[PDB]
Amino acid sequence: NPTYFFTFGDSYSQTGFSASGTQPSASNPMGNPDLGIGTTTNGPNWIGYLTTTENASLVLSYNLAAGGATIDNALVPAYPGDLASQFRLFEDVYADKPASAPWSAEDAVFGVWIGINDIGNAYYSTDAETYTPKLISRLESLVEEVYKNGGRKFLFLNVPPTSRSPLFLEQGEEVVKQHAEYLSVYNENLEGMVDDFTKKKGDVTTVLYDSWSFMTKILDDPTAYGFPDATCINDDGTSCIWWDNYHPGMKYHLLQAEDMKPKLRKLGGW
Repeated sequence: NPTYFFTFGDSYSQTGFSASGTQPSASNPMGNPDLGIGTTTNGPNWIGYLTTTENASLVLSYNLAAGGATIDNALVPAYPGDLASQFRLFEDVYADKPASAPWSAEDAVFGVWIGINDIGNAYYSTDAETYTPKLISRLESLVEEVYKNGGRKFLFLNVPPTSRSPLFLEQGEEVVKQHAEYLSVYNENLEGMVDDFTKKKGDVTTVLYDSWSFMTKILDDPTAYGFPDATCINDDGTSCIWWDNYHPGMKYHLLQAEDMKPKLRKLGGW
């Protein structure tokens, strides 16, 4: 009895899944590509680990996340495959519960990890207090589309401290600071929206996962987690926190998936 795990996000979540590629099944839960391909980690990412390593029952992953994504190109633009476009792909292919993915309220989980690129692109040019509500409102309206299709179980990850990635560290401490302060307001507004949605609907199961505090713990004490420091890069994905200057590696993603597992019990697959 599968859990249908539909995910939406950016390069922290991408796996290169195609809606026309091999589709998820019990024998092949990711569908396509093979587990550990198509990521920014050198191996599985958090979704691959939640689906195949940390799962308590059968999870089928339909991963619509796309590199570089922002929430909506009408707000902060970047790449064609924004979050809005990912929801449209869901609308086009899976929303009507095809025989390939015959989901229902009781067994579908919709996971969203977005905001890294909205913040990365807008932190110096917009006012967080007035602008981040616009971003969060658009996220909420996309979530409402899935609610209208019958979705009831939702997972939201807050934005991790990309302020402390090598890419940002190299821009100077005051840029790190400006980015981090803007990010904190976005994350607060995200939490507010998730709480408000949960209460207003009354028939949903939600999880807000605080990836920010988890990654910050590791950055603050890297050797406690088997990393030599909080700044080194290694494309093996395991010697350093960072796989490249802006993305954490497979070891980090596994530690995050393990941290998430108990928090996801209420969603049915863990």
